[PDB]
Amino acid sequence: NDVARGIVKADVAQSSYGLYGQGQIVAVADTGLDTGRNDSSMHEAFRGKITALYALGRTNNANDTNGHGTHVAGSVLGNGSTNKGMAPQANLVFQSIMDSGGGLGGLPSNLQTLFSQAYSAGARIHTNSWGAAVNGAYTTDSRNVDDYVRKNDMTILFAAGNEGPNGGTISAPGTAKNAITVGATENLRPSFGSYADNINHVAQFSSRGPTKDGRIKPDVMAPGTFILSARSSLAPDSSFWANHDSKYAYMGGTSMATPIVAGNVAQLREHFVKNRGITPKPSLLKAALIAGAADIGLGYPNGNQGWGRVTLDKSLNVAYVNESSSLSTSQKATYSFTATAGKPLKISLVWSDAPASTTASVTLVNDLDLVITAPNGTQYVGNDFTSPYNDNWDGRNNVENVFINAPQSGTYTIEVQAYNVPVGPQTFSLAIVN
Ligand SMILES: [Ca+2]
Ligand SMILES: [Ca+2]
Ligand SMILES: [Ca+2]
Repeated sequence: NDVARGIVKADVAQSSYGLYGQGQIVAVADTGLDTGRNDSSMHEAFRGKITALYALGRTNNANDTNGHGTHVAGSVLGNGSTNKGMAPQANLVFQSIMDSGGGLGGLPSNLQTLFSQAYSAGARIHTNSWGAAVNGAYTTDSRNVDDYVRKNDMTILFAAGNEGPNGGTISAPGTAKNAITVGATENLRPSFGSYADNINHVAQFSSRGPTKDGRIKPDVMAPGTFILSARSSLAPDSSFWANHDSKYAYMGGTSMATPIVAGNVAQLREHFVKNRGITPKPSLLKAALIAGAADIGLGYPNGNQGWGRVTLDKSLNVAYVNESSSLSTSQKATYSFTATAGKPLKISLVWSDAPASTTASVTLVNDLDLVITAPNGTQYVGNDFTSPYNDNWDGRNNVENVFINAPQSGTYTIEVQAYNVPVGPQTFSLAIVN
């Protein structure tokens, strides 16, 4: 965590903007949490900050004999003396889903029940380092995530899976359109070797897109190797990649990258609520993370890195649209933005789409298109990264981006076009970085 904090610029958010996640509640569904008791026996990283601790997989036992859930929660918000999480003043809702067999049998058949329970406790961010290796398929769980996000303002994150490096290996429910799906780059701890030596390396095991219907997943990346975080007092050494001390130890996986981003989302949500005066929709938090992310060097579009590695300080200051307009087929929304040469111009359009059928060959339901016109008349369409930039239109993704590395100074015209909206109207969010 301490190194990952610097990589994703959570340090700048903390020290310069004062964003520690205070007043935000993050829910974690994972194996268990240290002793499983909300009392003075609990690990220092979480003692005193647990809103609710629910035992789903084993009756009245939310402890963590595995160590995965304690480590994950630690990276979101641990507030122990060392190795803090990204949002150490956020409060925790923990749903213990591990069963007596070490399986994830505490998950309900309808995931909306899981999310509802956490929502009723106050959580508005829900992070999940679990999934099924279904090679990019959109399953009933994916459908249920998408319906839940469209109806409730809960931001839900899923790990991409650990079945890389082959393409097409994204886990479900990480294949959901309306979730933020997170893959893993490397942490910078090079004395541990090649898995932790270049922050612009995708971790070899991180699952890679596209999804079965051709969408870009994961959405964003964060460090996921040799992450030092909270060690459950009941977990054995074999659960960790390396020891550190009795209270903290190392783990790696897309399970580790996901909670780092969840904590960053709590910092970003805090910023919008306290400093920008709005409650941001899930689509806007997603668009802000994507517009601010860094190309790790592979270029776009790319199923290995998605839209790049989270860079939180860029995401804080975006110009935005927060689901303030909704469109039906053939309508358009038009905005103007004055850009400065000298810094890249990145514009991201994101919408929480209608859930698809699991029998559909194409999961996108409502198709919006992003069209940007530059001061000298050049036009750019969403996700077209080959010149000319206005001949390849996107009909698959519910994220569309226009990234211009060397913009003209002057006013750009931003149009959001409703190409086909059968389940309308459809709202959207926009985030602009310059
Ligand atoms: Ca490496
Ligand atoms: Ca489109
Ligand atoms: Ca093109």
